[PDB]
Amino acid sequence: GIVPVACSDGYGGLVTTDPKTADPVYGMVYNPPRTNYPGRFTNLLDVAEACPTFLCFDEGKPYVVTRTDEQRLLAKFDVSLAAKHMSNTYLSGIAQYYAQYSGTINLHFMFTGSTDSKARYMVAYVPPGVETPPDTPEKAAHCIHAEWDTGLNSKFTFSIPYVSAADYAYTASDVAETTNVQGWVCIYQITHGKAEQDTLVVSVSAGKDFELRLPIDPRSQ
Amino acid sequence: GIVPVACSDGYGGLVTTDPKTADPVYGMVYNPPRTNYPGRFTNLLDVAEACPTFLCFDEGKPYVVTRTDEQRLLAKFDVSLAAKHMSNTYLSGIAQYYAQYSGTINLHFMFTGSTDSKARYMVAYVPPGVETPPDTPEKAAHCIHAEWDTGLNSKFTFSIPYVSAADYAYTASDVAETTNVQGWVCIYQITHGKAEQDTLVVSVSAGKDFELRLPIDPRSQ
Amino acid sequence: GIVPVACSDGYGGLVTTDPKTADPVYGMVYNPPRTNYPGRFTNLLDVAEACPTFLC
Amino acid sequence: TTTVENYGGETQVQRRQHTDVTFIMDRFVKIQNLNPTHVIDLMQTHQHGLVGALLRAATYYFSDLEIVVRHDGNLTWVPNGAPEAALSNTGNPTAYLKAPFTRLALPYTAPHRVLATVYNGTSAQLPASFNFGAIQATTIHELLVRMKRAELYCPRPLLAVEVSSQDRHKQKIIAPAK
Amino acid sequence: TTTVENYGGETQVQRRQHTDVTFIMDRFVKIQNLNPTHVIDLMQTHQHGLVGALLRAATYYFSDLEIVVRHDGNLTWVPNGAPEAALSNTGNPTAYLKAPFTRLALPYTAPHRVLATVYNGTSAQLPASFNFGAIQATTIHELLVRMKRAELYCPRPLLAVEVSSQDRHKQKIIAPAK
Amino acid sequence: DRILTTRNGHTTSTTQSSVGVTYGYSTQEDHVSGPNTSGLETRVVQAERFFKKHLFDWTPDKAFGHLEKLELPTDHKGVYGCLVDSFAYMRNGWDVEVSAVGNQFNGGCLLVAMVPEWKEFTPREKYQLTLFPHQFISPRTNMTAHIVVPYLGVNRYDQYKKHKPWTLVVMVVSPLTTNTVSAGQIKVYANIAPTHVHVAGELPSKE
Amino acid sequence: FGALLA
Repeated sequence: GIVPVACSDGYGGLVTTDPKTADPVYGMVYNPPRTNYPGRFTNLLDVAEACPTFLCFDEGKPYVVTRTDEQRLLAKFDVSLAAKHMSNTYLSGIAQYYAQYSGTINLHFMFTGSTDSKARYMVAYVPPGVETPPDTPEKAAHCIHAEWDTGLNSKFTFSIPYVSAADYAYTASDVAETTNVQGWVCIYQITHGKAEQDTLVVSVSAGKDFELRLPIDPRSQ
Repeated sequence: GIVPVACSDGYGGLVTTDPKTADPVYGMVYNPPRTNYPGRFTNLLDVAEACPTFLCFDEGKPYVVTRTDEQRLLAKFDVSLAAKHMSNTYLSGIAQYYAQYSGTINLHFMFTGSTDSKARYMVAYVPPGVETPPDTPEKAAHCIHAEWDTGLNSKFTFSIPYVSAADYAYTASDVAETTNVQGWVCIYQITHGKAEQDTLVVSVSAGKDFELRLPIDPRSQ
Repeated sequence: GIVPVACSDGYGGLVTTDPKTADPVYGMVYNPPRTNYPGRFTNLLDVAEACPTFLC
Repeated sequence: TTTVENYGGETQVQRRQHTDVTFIMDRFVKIQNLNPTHVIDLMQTHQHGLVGALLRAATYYFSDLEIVVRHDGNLTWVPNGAPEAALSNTGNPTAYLKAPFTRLALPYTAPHRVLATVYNGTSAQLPASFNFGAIQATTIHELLVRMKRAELYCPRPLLAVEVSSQDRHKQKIIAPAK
Repeated sequence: TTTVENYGGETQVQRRQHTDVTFIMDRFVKIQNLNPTHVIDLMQTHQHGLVGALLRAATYYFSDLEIVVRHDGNLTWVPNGAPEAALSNTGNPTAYLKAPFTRLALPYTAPHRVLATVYNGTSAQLPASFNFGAIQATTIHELLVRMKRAELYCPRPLLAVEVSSQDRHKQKIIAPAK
Repeated sequence: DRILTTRNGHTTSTTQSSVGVTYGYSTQEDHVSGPNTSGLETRVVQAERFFKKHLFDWTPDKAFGHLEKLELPTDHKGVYGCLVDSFAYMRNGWDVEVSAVGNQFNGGCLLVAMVPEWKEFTPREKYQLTLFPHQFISPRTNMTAHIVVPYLGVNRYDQYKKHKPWTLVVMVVSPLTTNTVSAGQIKVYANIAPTHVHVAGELPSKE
Repeated sequence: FGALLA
């Protein structure tokens, strides 16, 4: 006779992400060659790692400034891809479509002051576990930190290390979260010399081991 | 043309235990490594054989005692995984999910008395076929039994042999059963010397050849 | 795409004598050995040929 | 380990196939408390059910999943850690209604190397991250879960029904009629 | 590129499979504005949907297509550049109604080597030739599009929801009940 | 022969009444360096040493089932304690030693066990505590239990202020018996030492 | 004397 089969219940339905491919209906279509078309990207993170985007500060400014020349906290932000300061970055734009992440996140600092202005900054990673962020360089010194001068090289880069209990972390932040789960990043100005109106532009990119997993379509549609 | 098939009646339905596997819908998920995570068990009986659990006596006591120093039956219990004395053991907890069993069951005895207390006990397997269990060591001596002293080694182990007509036995006990089907186990105190307040702790584990088969979900849900 | 098939009319019904075998649902059951059990017969005529019975 | 050889007996051969962890956990079980929006949490299985009790008889575990859902409207699944709002969009794995129900294979998506049945501390209750994601549909009538490739770690107590009869727990065992 | 090695750390291994362009774009998405006669235009996807936003985060693209259509009457597809009147004839790929819907594979048929999401000039709006053809039926209830073998060129901005809370965008994340 | 000398750091414990050492679940430790610490973890040996704690007084009145527990880690006023306040993440095992000193004339039995993810146990569950790394203490046989367990938990590193994986448990199996020659009661003490101590996220100073 | 667990 013919082949006996059992149509199984629970299977066959359409799944928006199944690996099946439909049946072709119009064949033998040859398309104009696309070999060597400039600017192709095959992985979102390749782009995210090579193109830092601007952080968003006080009044939609991609930089911080200071009038006093004493020690002061220039900025403090949550180490979250959902942080306000990251809201306009490409990294966060990409991250919103993934449930989890892990890895290094790079911060880029660029001094825009004149030649006659010098400054010394410090950036620190404050892990979760403390009630409030350190308001002074002294206190923050005990954390993982870096300090630098502004000379011929006006650009500096710092890696925010992935340090959590779990091997992965959520990209979104739950309303339950009181204090940020992944800690904070603090940018201090140790001191400066005649740099009152000069600014420090900050941007962020993905680190060599930054990784996103578990795609999601969360936006309200 | 195409392949002719016969959708067979009686097949295709979902069976809570079928060997089929569903179609994946979310692919390429790599999970954190679990290599070398401590305490993994692959078979319930490996655990049941290595971790004896306490029997339950008179008033929820995992031990027996005695005030008189004459020959007396300390305890008698049905050789059933549904016996009251086994109700709190891990072996019975596991056995309830299987219809049949066969094999050796190990009893462990541990004397907790002081150094100045000595005792001599006897344990016997009374097969089915007798109306009532032997009330004295003399009568029980004709059965498969073991006798022992309490000295430097305060622990003793005895194997309850599988002896039935069938190659397997039920784990549950039917309401029809008047006298236990698999016989009894009797623990006697031959005599003791100044061990009036001292106790004998009893526990049970699975033997090398203990076996459970035919899984079932019996509990009221 | 996927494999195209034609569900054929007249086939698939249950036949009390078909050669099909059902799908197992409870696996890995080992049964007590029956090797050497006395008195087994594999064909009715073996018995019929060796055991005459009475006429009436 | 002691054997019957001590008094002249002979230890036999044992087939422990049925007490193998992976095998025993590999079957469908029900989840009773359901809602149109449901977060898949294995601790929602019955505490005395074959799988529920065995799972609770372990401290740590790991396994992928397979589920069966009888629902109205389309079913949408979302991974561990996803915003609840995401369940409304088709971009996420969405299965279009096909009678009598939908059967899917889901991967472990927790951010932890393994999960726990008991957790001594704060994230009583277990941490919110201990889940296999969430599913949503107009109405969810039934949900069956199945643990594939199960691994169990650090055994904990497992109890049989307590006995009052003072000798044996007796109950009606199946037997022929007439 | 800087690493955590600068201060004694150690860069780990990364699995970027999920951020692979071809993979991420390869899933069904909805098209909301529908009509009995509809021209397939990928820019008709939602601007914030997983696929819609990622597509718009690129200047040029190419891909074949796969579509799902729930319709009444028979469905007829016509290639890029065909007269609208052609949709009325069976000579063109026509699919006869078979519940619950029709799933087809369509090839890229634009006359350009690649298409664009933005076009600075005249053929605001995009050129009419930027389409994957048109489909027609008595009534079209739903339309899902899927980008097969996708290629993206020249990335453009991609935005997350803007934050007002001045610190973090918080939202309900899925978690067990009870 | 039966005399054991344990050494952790610059501290030692010589037990003559020992049954042996029980290693729970494993004799090896899961790699202390994983991807969650980005190679920024270090080992603090100065903290791997003994510290004491009194558990309870074992008396004749305490019946079967009486249970006492000590969740680890506990408040530590030493080097280890300093670590807990200076770092966000830690991980470590435990070398535990429990002693109930009386005399060979006391009778009775105690169950000493290390339990992962402690949960209040029901009377019935107590009959199965032997499923956990344990050892018994019976005056006629030994006055010291010794258990060694490794670190574990869903996370490779922990925040002890929010979660305590291991919990020491001591339960009366058979009540203490007393003669006219025996001791009246037995005080149970614990000699604990953290093992393979690793810290990760350095915190700022609280001033 | 005896065993050592250094």
